[PDB]
Amino acid sequence: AKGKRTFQPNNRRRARVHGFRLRMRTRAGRAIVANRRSKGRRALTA
RNA sequence: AAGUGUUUAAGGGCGCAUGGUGGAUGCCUUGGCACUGGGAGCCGAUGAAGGACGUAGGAGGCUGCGAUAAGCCUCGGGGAGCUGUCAACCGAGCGUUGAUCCGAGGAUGUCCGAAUGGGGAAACCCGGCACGAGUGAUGUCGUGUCACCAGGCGCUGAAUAUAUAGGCGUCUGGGGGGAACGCGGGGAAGUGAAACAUCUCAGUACCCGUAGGAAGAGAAAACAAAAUGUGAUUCCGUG
RNA sequence: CUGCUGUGAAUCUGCCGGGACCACCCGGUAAGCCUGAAUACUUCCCAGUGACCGAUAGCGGAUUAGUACCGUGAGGGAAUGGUGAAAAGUACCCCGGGAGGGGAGUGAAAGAGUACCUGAAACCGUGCGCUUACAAUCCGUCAGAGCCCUCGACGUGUCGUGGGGUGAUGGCGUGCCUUUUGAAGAAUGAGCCUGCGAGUCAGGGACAUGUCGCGAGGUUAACCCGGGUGGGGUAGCCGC
RNA sequence: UCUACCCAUGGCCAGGGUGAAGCGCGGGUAAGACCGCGUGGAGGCCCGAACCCACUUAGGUUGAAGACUGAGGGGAUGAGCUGUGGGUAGGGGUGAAAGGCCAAUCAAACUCCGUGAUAGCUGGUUCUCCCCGAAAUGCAUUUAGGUGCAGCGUCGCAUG
RNA sequence: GGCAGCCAACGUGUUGGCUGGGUAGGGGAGCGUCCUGCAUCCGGUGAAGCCGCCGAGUGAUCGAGUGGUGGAGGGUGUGGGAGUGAGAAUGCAGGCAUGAGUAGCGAUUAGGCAAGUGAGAACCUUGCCCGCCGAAAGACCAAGGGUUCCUGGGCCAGGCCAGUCCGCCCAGGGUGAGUCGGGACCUAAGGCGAGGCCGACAGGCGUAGUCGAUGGACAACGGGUUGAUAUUCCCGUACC
RNA sequence: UACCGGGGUAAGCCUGUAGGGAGUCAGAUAGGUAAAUCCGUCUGGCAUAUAUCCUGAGAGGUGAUGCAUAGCCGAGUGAGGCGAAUUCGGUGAUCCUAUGCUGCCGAGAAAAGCCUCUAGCGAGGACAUACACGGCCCGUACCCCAAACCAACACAGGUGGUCAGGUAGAGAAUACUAAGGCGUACGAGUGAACUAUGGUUAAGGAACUCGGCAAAAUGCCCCCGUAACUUCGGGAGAAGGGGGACCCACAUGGCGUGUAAGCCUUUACGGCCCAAGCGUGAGUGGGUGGCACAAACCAGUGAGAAGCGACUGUUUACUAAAAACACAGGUCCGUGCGAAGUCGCAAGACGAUGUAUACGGACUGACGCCUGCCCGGUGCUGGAAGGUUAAGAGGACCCG
RNA sequence: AAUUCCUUGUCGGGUAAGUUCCGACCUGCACGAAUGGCGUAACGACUUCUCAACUGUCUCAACCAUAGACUCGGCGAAAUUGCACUACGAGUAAAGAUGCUCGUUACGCGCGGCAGGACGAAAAGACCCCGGGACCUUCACUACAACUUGGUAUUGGUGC
RNA sequence: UGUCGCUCAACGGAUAAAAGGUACCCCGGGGAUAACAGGCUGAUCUUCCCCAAGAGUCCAUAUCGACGGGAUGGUUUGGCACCUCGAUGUCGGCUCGUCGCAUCCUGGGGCUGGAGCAGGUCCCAAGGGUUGGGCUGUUCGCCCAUUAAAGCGGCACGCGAGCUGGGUUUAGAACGUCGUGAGACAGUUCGGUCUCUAUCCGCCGCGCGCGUCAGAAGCUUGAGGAAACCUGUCCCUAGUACGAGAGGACCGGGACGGACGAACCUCUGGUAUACCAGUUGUCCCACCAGGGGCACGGCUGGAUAGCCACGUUCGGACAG
Ligand SMILES: COC(=O)NC[C@H]1CN(c2cc(F)c(N3CCS(=O)(=O)CC3)c(F)c2)C(=O)O1
Ligand SMILES: [Mg+2]
Ligand SMILES: [Mg+2]
Ligand SMILES: [Mg+2]
Ligand SMILES: [Mg+2]
Ligand SMILES: [Mg+2]
Ligand SMILES: [Mg+2]
Ligand SMILES: [Mg+2]
Ligand SMILES: [Mg+2]
Ligand SMILES: [Mg+2]
Ligand SMILES: [Mg+2]
Ligand SMILES: [Mg+2]
Ligand SMILES: [Mg+2]
Ligand SMILES: [Mg+2]
Ligand SMILES: [Mg+2]
Ligand SMILES: [Mg+2]
Ligand SMILES: [Mg+2]
Ligand SMILES: [Mg+2]
Ligand SMILES: [Mg+2]
Ligand SMILES: [Mg+2]
Ligand SMILES: [Mg+2]
Ligand SMILES: [Mg+2]
Ligand SMILES: [Mg+2]
Ligand SMILES: [Mg+2]
Ligand SMILES: [Mg+2]
Ligand SMILES: [Mg+2]
Ligand SMILES: [Mg+2]
Ligand SMILES: [Mg+2]
Ligand SMILES: [Mg+2]
Ligand SMILES: [Mg+2]
Ligand SMILES: [Mg+2]
Ligand SMILES: [Mg+2]
Ligand SMILES: [Mg+2]
Ligand SMILES: [Mg+2]
Ligand SMILES: [Mg+2]
Ligand SMILES: [Mg+2]
Ligand SMILES: [Mg+2]
Ligand SMILES: [Mg+2]
Ligand SMILES: [Mg+2]
Ligand SMILES: [Mg+2]
Ligand SMILES: [Mg+2]
Ligand SMILES: [Mg+2]
Ligand SMILES: [Mg+2]
Ligand SMILES: [Mg+2]
Ligand SMILES: [Mg+2]
Ligand SMILES: [Mg+2]
Ligand SMILES: [Mg+2]
Ligand SMILES: [Mg+2]
Ligand SMILES: [Mg+2]
Ligand SMILES: [Mg+2]
Ligand SMILES: [Mg+2]
Ligand SMILES: [Mg+2]
Ligand SMILES: [Mg+2]
Ligand SMILES: [Mg+2]
Ligand SMILES: [Mg+2]
Ligand SMILES: [Mg+2]
Ligand SMILES: [Mg+2]
Ligand SMILES: [Mg+2]
Ligand SMILES: [Mg+2]
Ligand SMILES: [Mg+2]
Ligand SMILES: [Mg+2]
Ligand SMILES: [Mg+2]
Ligand SMILES: [Mg+2]
Ligand SMILES: [Mg+2]
Ligand SMILES: [Mg+2]
Ligand SMILES: [Mg+2]
Ligand SMILES: [Mg+2]
Ligand SMILES: [Mg+2]
Ligand SMILES: [Mg+2]
Ligand SMILES: [Mg+2]
Ligand SMILES: [Mg+2]
Ligand SMILES: [Mg+2]
Ligand SMILES: [Mg+2]
Ligand SMILES: [Mg+2]
Ligand SMILES: [Mg+2]
Ligand SMILES: [Mg+2]
Ligand SMILES: [Mg+2]
Ligand SMILES: [Mg+2]
Ligand SMILES: [Mg+2]
Ligand SMILES: [Mg+2]
Ligand SMILES: [Mg+2]
Ligand SMILES: [Mg+2]
Ligand SMILES: [Mg+2]
Ligand SMILES: [Mg+2]
Ligand SMILES: [Mg+2]
Ligand SMILES: [Mg+2]
Ligand SMILES: [Mg+2]
Ligand SMILES: [Mg+2]
Ligand SMILES: [Mg+2]
Ligand SMILES: [Mg+2]
Ligand SMILES: [Mg+2]
Ligand SMILES: [Mg+2]
Ligand SMILES: [Mg+2]
Ligand SMILES: [Mg+2]
Ligand SMILES: [Mg+2]
Ligand SMILES: [Mg+2]
Ligand SMILES: [Mg+2]
Ligand SMILES: [Mg+2]
Ligand SMILES: [Mg+2]
Ligand SMILES: [Mg+2]
Ligand SMILES: [Mg+2]
Ligand SMILES: [Mg+2]
Ligand SMILES: [Mg+2]
Ligand SMILES: [Mg+2]
Ligand SMILES: [Mg+2]
Ligand SMILES: [Mg+2]
Ligand SMILES: [Mg+2]
Ligand SMILES: [Mg+2]
Ligand SMILES: [Mg+2]
Ligand SMILES: [Mg+2]
Ligand SMILES: [Mg+2]
Ligand SMILES: [Mg+2]
Ligand SMILES: [Mg+2]
Ligand SMILES: [Mg+2]
Ligand SMILES: [Mg+2]
Ligand SMILES: [Mg+2]
Ligand SMILES: [Mg+2]
Ligand SMILES: [Mg+2]
Ligand SMILES: [Mg+2]
Ligand SMILES: [Mg+2]
Ligand SMILES: [Mg+2]
Ligand SMILES: [Mg+2]
Ligand SMILES: [Mg+2]
Ligand SMILES: [Mg+2]
Ligand SMILES: [Mg+2]
Ligand SMILES: [Mg+2]
Ligand SMILES: [Mg+2]
Ligand SMILES: [Mg+2]
Ligand SMILES: [Mg+2]
Ligand SMILES: [Mg+2]
Ligand SMILES: [Mg+2]
Ligand SMILES: [Mg+2]
Ligand SMILES: [Mg+2]
Ligand SMILES: [Mg+2]
Ligand SMILES: [Mg+2]
Ligand SMILES: [Mg+2]
Ligand SMILES: [Mg+2]
Ligand SMILES: [Mg+2]
Repeated sequence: AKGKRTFQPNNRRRARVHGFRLRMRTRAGRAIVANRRSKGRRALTA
C-alpha cells in the first residue's frame, strides 16, 4: 500500500516550472510561446 | 380380434404483410481546396504581435469597444427605418431637424506583454520625484516622469604627475514580433551502395546572425583563340 | 577561387590571367566604394476561375475548433449540417404525476411535428400461410408427397405448354480467403451491416508497339504578340 | 509535482526494560593496581504502538486496486521517518550497485521534426467474358525462402 | 439443339472442317459508376434515390416495361477525363448482434417499527428502539479543489436499484480584520543578475545588487448573534 | 439515608513567589577600514553577601454589580423572560518554568529587529495628561484521512500538522464506552454442491509434505533458578519451576499528600511539625467459591548442530531481501596546493574556506592466528648506451 | 567442500529404515592465502539437519456460522464469435474428425453442477532457426576527444 | 603495343581497410527448421519362436539351452522432419480414473530330475484384489515393517480452462572451471507472479413440453442397462496318507478376522451461532437485588434433535 500517484498538485511549483516568466527567460521557451500562439492556443503557458 | 389411419407446437425454420431502430443513398450548402489578375509588402518605446479583465436595461458565448468602454468628434456617402449576433422574450427609446448603416481622418484607449520606476507565480504587488486635488493633519486621489545598453555634446579626471579608467548631466537611437522569398555562417541521420568506413543521402533537415520589398551580383587584374572576335551583373532556354 | 598559420614583392622594362611549368604572343589592369531593370515569394487586402470537394469528402476545424478532452510539460487533439414556400411549431378537448399519445386544428404534404428532406442494410418486433417434438443436418443441390396462393379453359372441381410460397421423404454433397508438395482442415484472416481503404502522377526522360501530320527532311526551347485553345520565334535536337 | 541522491529550514518517535563512562563513598596498599556499594543515564542497546518497511502465507487474478486486502512478520534515538522550499537531464543524471531509478514506459526517457525512415520479410490489392498457358530445372551469387541469365508461357513480325 | 476460337471455301456473311479443363502469367473484347465537349429527348400531368412486380441478355448486368414511396432533376448517342467496381489487410469510422436478461451492483457496522410527505417510498422527513466508530468513522487547519456552502425550486440525464432525496440540475443569496494567515519587515538553500570575465555565433558563469519560508521580528481576549461569516459583525474589557 | 443534573468565566492590568542568570568602580588604550564615554585588552581598589539587579512558571487580586449555566415559567415557527449553589480535597500530564539545567561529541543558519557608541544633524526640543482622528493590499463561504484533494469511477489505495473524556491497563496497545459522528446508496429470501472467511473435534500426534507450508502452541506480573562457550560486554527472558480470584483481620497500621491547632522567624506569595480529610500499595494469617483466579481482549515457542555473512543497516517501485551491496578495520597507488581527481570549449566551480595524521582512486572487509614461491608474459615506475623514427632545416645531383 | 565429474566414494554417528545432515579419511575431475586462507563470541523473516512441546498437515474426515454460489424483484456489462437442427465407435485424411466412410446410439426445450475435447480464450512463440536492430567487450577495423613530442609564431638583449 | 604487380584459396574476385558477448535483450519472419506430443520406420529395445552343439551321473528337449536363423509388439534410445512456432505449458507428486494381458495374488490344468511339504516349467484365466513407512525434486532404485500378492504396460511418457511447483529452463548472487574480456558450463549452490464469469460436444443430477389413437388413476411385465464379484488365520479330518528321519498333506467340514461397500443412529464418539450453567472486562436497565448489550457464541463446563464416523447392522452367496 504505497498508492502515491505521479501528479501531486502545487500551484507555485506549476508556475515556477512551466509559467510564462520561465518560458520567456530563454530563446527555446520563447519559441514555445510563439509556436503555441501560431497554433492559436487559448492557453499559451501555465 | 387383427390391420390401416387423420388428429399436439412448449418452442424453432422459411415465405409474405405491416412496423421499430439506424442514418446509408439521392439531391443540396453559410464551409473548404487549387489557382489567375491586381493591391500592399512591414508593425513596435507616440508601447507592437497576442492576450487578461471589464464594457449594453436584463445570465453566458462569439463580435465590437476600453472607466469617454456594441461606443465620442469631424469630414463625405447614403435615404427609412433602427437599438451587432447565437436569440428570441420582456423593458424602454431614438429617426426626414437625416437615425441605423458605409468610407476617410481624429479623440479615448484599464492591466499584461520587448515591457522599460522596483518586484513578481504574465495580466498583481510596492514606490521615488514634480505639479495639482483632498484632509484639522496623517492617510488618500488625479496627471506627468523615473530600466538597461550604444553613440553625439557638456562638466569632472581616482590610485597619480601627464593623464586615463570611471563618475555626473543632457540629447539621439536600439531592444520585440511577423507565413514565404534573400544573403552570410554552423551543419545530421534514417537512407543508397542489396554488408560497410571513401562516396551517397546533402550542403538536404535543423540551427545561428542579419536583411529588403525584393535580396544577392554588377562596370573586367573577363572570356576567347589568332576570328580585323565578344564586351558589367542577374535570370530563362540550350550546349 | 577561398579560410587559418608562417614567409613576404615590384608601380608599367610593373603586375595578374589564357588547367602543372617555361618561353613567346594575346587579354586585363588586383589588393577603394555605389548602382535601377529583367529574377524569387505572399501572413494580409480586393476582383475572379475550376471536365476541384460536397458533410467518414473538403482545411484538424460548414456546428463555441486549435474548442471539448488527454498529458506535469513540450505536445497530442475530436465529434455534431438539411422541418416547411411561410412557423402557419399543433388553440381547445380526452388518458397520464410527467413523458408520450388519441381527437381537433395548420399545411400541397405531419408517409414534413423542432426526436423533423429522402430514409438503404445490419439488428429488433407483431400478424398471416406452409412446415417441424424417432431425429445425426458445410445447412445446399437435384428428384419429390402433401398443403396454401395465383393465371388461363371448362363448370359445381379439374386440367394446363402454366406460374409462385412451403416442403414430408430419397439421391448427391468436406465453408470462403491466404499460403502451401498437399488444407473441410484441428494452419492464417474474418462477429454483422453500411460507408471508406491499394500500379497514380510529373518529364520534347528511355525501349517497344498502335495512330495522325509532314517527309530527305521533321520539329521547335526560352521568349514575343492575342482576355483563349491562335500567330510568331532556327538557338537547339534527331535523321543525312 | 513519480522515483534516485544531495542542499536549506521545520516537525515527529505512546509505554516499558537494560544499566557504559564519569563522579562519590567504603574495603585494600607505603602509594597503587584491583575489589564491593551507591549515584549516573551511555547505546547504528532490548521489548513494543504511532510511523517507516514488505519476510511468510491465503485471497484477489475481465480485481474494490494497472501491485491491493486479511493474518501473522522486520525496524522503531537513528546510516531514523517526514513536511515545506530548492538542485543535478539523456550516452546525460542519480545509484549502501538491482543495469536499479529518472511522471503506471529505461541495456540509453518523452515530444515534435528529418519522415510516407528502411524491411531480400508477413499481410492486403476491388467488375466480366473470350483465346493461349507455364515453372518448381541449369549456371553464378556475402548465395541457398533473394536475384541475374538460360530453359519452359504468351503477343507481334519473319521463315514455311 | 445453342454459343465460341482458328482456318478454309466461296459470297457483298453465310457454309464447312478442326478446336474451346486450367493456377502463375500473356493477349483480346466488354459491363456498371462519376465528371465533362457537342447533339438530342424526358421531367411538379412527378426527375433521382429507395422498396416491389413482371420479364430480359453468353457474363459483368439490363428494363425510354410497369406498381409503391418520394420531391427536382434525369436519360440517350458520340467523343474527352477518372478519387471508376472490395469480402477478407489481428484494415478505419459509425450503427448493431453473440455471450445474456448472464456476471456484477465495490468491504471487514445492521438495521427495525410507527407516523408523515407524495402519482409513486426498503432507501426522503420526524419519533421511538437497535447496532457501529470513539489516538476516530469525533473536532480544527495547511496543500489541493472552486461555489460543491445557505434558502427556494426541480426530478426524462447523473446516483451501479428506486427516489419525493442528493456532493446532480436551476435561480437568488452568502465570505466584513490595525491585532488571525501572508504582503507593505528580515534573511537560508537556491534563483535571477547592472557592469564584468569567459565563449566563432547560440551562449556559460558570476560581482554589486535584487528576489526567495519550511526559519527570525512584530499589537486581542472572553461572550453573543445569521438560513449561510465571525479572534473579522455586535457587547464587554485590552493592546500596537 | 437512594438516585439524577449542576458545583462555570479569557486576554490584559496589579503583585514578583518556585526555578534560572549574573561581580562593580577607576585609570590607560586607537585593536574594532574615520571617531568613540560603546566594545575588546591590560593594570589598580572594593566585593562573597538569601547583598543587589535581571529573568520567570504558577498562587493571589483585579478584569467580573458583567458574561455564562443546572433548572423553571409558559408557549411552539421555536423565540423570549426568570435563574440556585459555585466550597474544600485527591489525582495528574507528551503542556508550562525551559532559548533553563546536567551530560556528551558528530561541535550544532543568516539578516532584520532591539540596545549602545560616536561621526553627523541642531534652535528649538523632551516628557506627561486630555480631547479629536488615520490605521492600506490579499485570504476568510464549503470539503479537507475525503463521493468536494491525488486515484479515468460517488474506486477497500495515497494525503503533512493541531486537540487527546471515562473504566480496566505500563500505554496514544487492547476491550467496552462519553462528547460528537455514523448505519456509506441494490434489496428480499433460502440449512444444495462448491469456493472464501471464522469455529469445534474421539483416538493417534508430522505417519502430511520438496519443507511442520498453514494451523496449534508459548505469551502477563512477582519470586526462585539458569549450561556450553565468550571478544568478559555477553550468551540470558538461556533452560526449568512456584504463586496470582474474592472476603475478613493485622490496619484508627505503613507510604504519599496535607487543612485546623501548635512551634520557629529574616512577619512574608516565609519555615518546621501536623490530628482530621483524601489517595495508595506490598506482605502475613484465617476463611470462601468454581472445571478454571494472567480469568475476556491483550500477550516470547524452546533446545542441539552446520554453512554463509562479523555486527545495526542497503537493494531488483510491479515474481529475487539474500550468501549480493554497505560497513568499521587493512594494504597499495596517486596528490606539495586556484594539488591530484571531477564538471566545463573556456572562464569558473567542486575537492576545501581542507594542506600528506589531508584529499582522491583501487582491491580487501569486525576480531583472532596468519598472509609462502614466481618480474618470464602484460601493465606501472625509473633510466638512456645502442637500433629505429615526424614535421622543420638543408638542397648535392638530375629533369622541363 | 556454496568447490568432488566418477558418487548415494569409504568408515563412524543419528533413524526400525538416512541419495539430505554431523564427525572423519585424502584417490583435491577442477581448495589455498587481502578476486585473501583457516577459525571465531555476538547477531540473521538467510540456507541446512535433529529433538521437545504442539496441533485437522496427515490416518480421515465430520458438523456449525457468515460472504458468494442458488430463488424472486430492479439495473445490467465482458473476453469470444466463418457457419450451425454442433452424438459415439472403428476407420479415412495435412499422418490426433461434431462436419468425410461404414456402422452404432439418440423424442423437442431448458435449469443446477463437473472440466475430458472443441489441437478451448488471452498474447503475429520469450525457446530454436533465418533476416534486421540494440547495448556490452576486446591484443577486430577505421576514426575522434583527451593527453603527450618536436618545429614555428607570440619571442627579446649580452655572454660563453 | 608489349609486359609486370593479387593463398583477392570464401579461388565469378561485396571495402584499400574489420573480432567477440547478450540469461538484460528487442523487432520482422518460419512448422521452409530443432526442443514436447502425434505420425512413418523398427537399427536399438521388447516379447516370442526355428535348428539343437552341448550341460543335466546315463539321457538335446524335467530344467538351461552356445554358434547361427525367423518374426511380434511399438512402452526405450534413435532415424526421418509429415501436422502444429498470428503458442499443442514440462519432470515428479496429488485427485480421478479407463483399457490391454505379455498374470503378482486368488481360480482351473499338463509335464517334472513331482515321495510328502515346498517348488520348477508350460497351458487356460482379466472377476476382484494388488499395504504403510525411511532417503532423494525425483521417476528409478536401495532399505525398514507387513501381505494371499505388494503385476507389467496403453490412454498427448492419461489427467496444470482439476491442484501442486521441489527439479529443470528468464532476470539476482556465489563456488569450481573455461575465456584478455563482455561472458559461458546436460557442473554445483541459495532465491524466484501458475491467468480465464463454460457458448458447443461430453459427463453427473433435475424439470418443462409433446407423444404412446377419448380423458384419467392404481398396481405392474422386463427388452435393455448399471452395481456387486477380494482374501487370511486357527481348529477338525490327522500327527492319518507319504517318508529312514526330519517334516507333513490333497479332498471334505467349522469357527474367528483384515480390507472394501451399503444402510442406519439403539449404543460409543464428533458437531451444536434462538438450550442450561459458571465466569472476566465494560456499558446500560435511576439504585440495591436481579438481568441485558459488546468483546470469536467474550471465554469456560455440559448438551436432546438433525447431520455424522471412530459407532451399529448387513453384504460378497447357494444353485443351475
Ligand atoms: C510453453 O508453451 C508452448 O510453448 N506452447 C506451444 C507448443 C510447444 N509445446 C512444447 C511444450 C514443452 F513443454 C516442451 N518441452 C518439454 C520439456 S523439456 O524437456 O524441458 C523441453 C521443452 C516443448 F518442447 C514444446 C507445446 O505444447 O505446444
Ligand atoms: Mg522595409
Ligand atoms: Mg515593470
Ligand atoms: Mg524585472
Ligand atoms: Mg591626474
Ligand atoms: Mg529585429
Ligand atoms: Mg547500404
Ligand atoms: Mg537493403
Ligand atoms: Mg543591392
Ligand atoms: Mg597561370
Ligand atoms: Mg554591393
Ligand atoms: Mg449524406
Ligand atoms: Mg471533416
Ligand atoms: Mg507523458
Ligand atoms: Mg491539464
Ligand atoms: Mg411529400
Ligand atoms: Mg431519428
Ligand atoms: Mg425522415
Ligand atoms: Mg416425427
Ligand atoms: Mg450416418
Ligand atoms: Mg454421403
Ligand atoms: Mg508444410
Ligand atoms: Mg503453388
Ligand atoms: Mg480455420
Ligand atoms: Mg474447424
Ligand atoms: Mg505460419
Ligand atoms: Mg479470428
Ligand atoms: Mg535499536
Ligand atoms: Mg523499499
Ligand atoms: Mg476469481
Ligand atoms: Mg522479533
Ligand atoms: Mg521494536
Ligand atoms: Mg543516544
Ligand atoms: Mg524541484
Ligand atoms: Mg546482471
Ligand atoms: Mg517508471
Ligand atoms: Mg541508442
Ligand atoms: Mg528523407
Ligand atoms: Mg515500407
Ligand atoms: Mg488449353
Ligand atoms: Mg528470369
Ligand atoms: Mg479455356
Ligand atoms: Mg475439353
Ligand atoms: Mg491468369
Ligand atoms: Mg445509370
Ligand atoms: Mg404537387
Ligand atoms: Mg446526378
Ligand atoms: Mg477507389
Ligand atoms: Mg463493405
Ligand atoms: Mg470489416
Ligand atoms: Mg443481446
Ligand atoms: Mg452462461
Ligand atoms: Mg449463475
Ligand atoms: Mg450473482
Ligand atoms: Mg455499496
Ligand atoms: Mg410507510
Ligand atoms: Mg438501505
Ligand atoms: Mg463498540
Ligand atoms: Mg447542500
Ligand atoms: Mg427541496
Ligand atoms: Mg430521476
Ligand atoms: Mg436511477
Ligand atoms: Mg543568494
Ligand atoms: Mg548568473
Ligand atoms: Mg549584462
Ligand atoms: Mg521577500
Ligand atoms: Mg513561514
Ligand atoms: Mg459554517
Ligand atoms: Mg490569575
Ligand atoms: Mg451566580
Ligand atoms: Mg470557515
Ligand atoms: Mg473524483
Ligand atoms: Mg475512497
Ligand atoms: Mg484502538
Ligand atoms: Mg460510497
Ligand atoms: Mg448490500
Ligand atoms: Mg450454505
Ligand atoms: Mg483431534
Ligand atoms: Mg483429544
Ligand atoms: Mg515423512
Ligand atoms: Mg509420504
Ligand atoms: Mg525429505
Ligand atoms: Mg508457520
Ligand atoms: Mg495461531
Ligand atoms: Mg542459546
Ligand atoms: Mg473446588
Ligand atoms: Mg549480514
Ligand atoms: Mg536489534
Ligand atoms: Mg538486518
Ligand atoms: Mg521485486
Ligand atoms: Mg519479495
Ligand atoms: Mg587541476
Ligand atoms: Mg592495486
Ligand atoms: Mg568482498
Ligand atoms: Mg555422501
Ligand atoms: Mg562432512
Ligand atoms: Mg599473495
Ligand atoms: Mg589474492
Ligand atoms: Mg571474504
Ligand atoms: Mg530479511
Ligand atoms: Mg447467502
Ligand atoms: Mg435477477
Ligand atoms: Mg474418431
Ligand atoms: Mg454433411
Ligand atoms: Mg469452474
Ligand atoms: Mg472429439
Ligand atoms: Mg489456444
Ligand atoms: Mg511469429
Ligand atoms: Mg535466444
Ligand atoms: Mg550488429
Ligand atoms: Mg565463388
Ligand atoms: Mg566455372
Ligand atoms: Mg575489393
Ligand atoms: Mg518475435
Ligand atoms: Mg514440416
Ligand atoms: Mg505438448
Ligand atoms: Mg518427436
Ligand atoms: Mg498432434
Ligand atoms: Mg523432404
Ligand atoms: Mg490460432
Ligand atoms: Mg494368457
Ligand atoms: Mg463374474
Ligand atoms: Mg503426461
Ligand atoms: Mg488440461
Ligand atoms: Mg545471472
Ligand atoms: Mg582467468
Ligand atoms: Mg524467501
Ligand atoms: Mg531452486
Ligand atoms: Mg433385462
Ligand atoms: Mg435404448
Ligand atoms: Mg452412505
Ligand atoms: Mg437418538
Ligand atoms: Mg438463552
Ligand atoms: Mg445507571
Ligand atoms: Mg448489582
Ligand atoms: Mg453497546
Ligand atoms: Mg461451548
Ligand atoms: Mg464439548
